[PDB]
Amino acid sequence: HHWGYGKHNGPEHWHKDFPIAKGERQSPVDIDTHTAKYDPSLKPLSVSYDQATSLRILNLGHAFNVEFDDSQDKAVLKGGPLDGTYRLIQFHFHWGSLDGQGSEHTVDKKKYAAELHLVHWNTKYGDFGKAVQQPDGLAVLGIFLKVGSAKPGLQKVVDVLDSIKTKGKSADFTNFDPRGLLPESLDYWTYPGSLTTPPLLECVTWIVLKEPISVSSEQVLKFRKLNFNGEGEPEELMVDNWRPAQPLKNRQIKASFK
Ligand SMILES: [Zn+2]
Repeated sequence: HHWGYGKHNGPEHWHKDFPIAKGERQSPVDIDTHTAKYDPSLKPLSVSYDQATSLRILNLGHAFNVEFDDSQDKAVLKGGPLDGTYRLIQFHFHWGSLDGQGSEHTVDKKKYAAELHLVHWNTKYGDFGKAVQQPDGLAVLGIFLKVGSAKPGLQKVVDVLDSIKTKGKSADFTNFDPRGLLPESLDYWTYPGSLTTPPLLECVTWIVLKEPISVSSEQVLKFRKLNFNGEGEPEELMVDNWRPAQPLKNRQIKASFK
């Protein structure tokens, strides 16, 4: 028995095991485009993924991760509202059971079909485990997915999902270039947030891109065939693994564009 996205262990139940769920800087949040403030001080994002080394793709039960080698500054994120170098460690998605829902962040209450999260940690802290204990430990790039034209760079991920259908399954996933998942523009909003899953730690500096990237209905359909359960257990489709928007409270969302 543990947390999940069901009716008896869903987001509304998390606070019982993780009190920080009712914290002051929880994520996700609704981005009100007319309240976000343009900040001329914000610098352009610097994404250097040319030397990225993907290693494996694993079904964690609540989502699947595509892990990268973070033993050196191979794939890093710099600039923007960040101070220092952040290394990419893994990326994952959250999606819905229908095309009208699935994203965690919303824009003027608009929900997208899915949301991609590219997780990076601040190298000044040594390792990921130490970074999550700091207020500026992580820097997560969020990208919205809308249903429309297929995204070529995502097909490689889609085709291997059959091999990691159930919880605990993993597969080698080398030579995947994350640059194929980025939109044309890097304009973004940013705000201080948390992880969206337990342990819900408030160590994130969120960088949500304005431009969504289009994927086909066929591609998203395959995400919906994954299982929350482990092999040999009752089947429960991995869908709607998103947390609803939380109170913004004492925070301001800044935009890199006007
Ligand atoms: Zn996420």
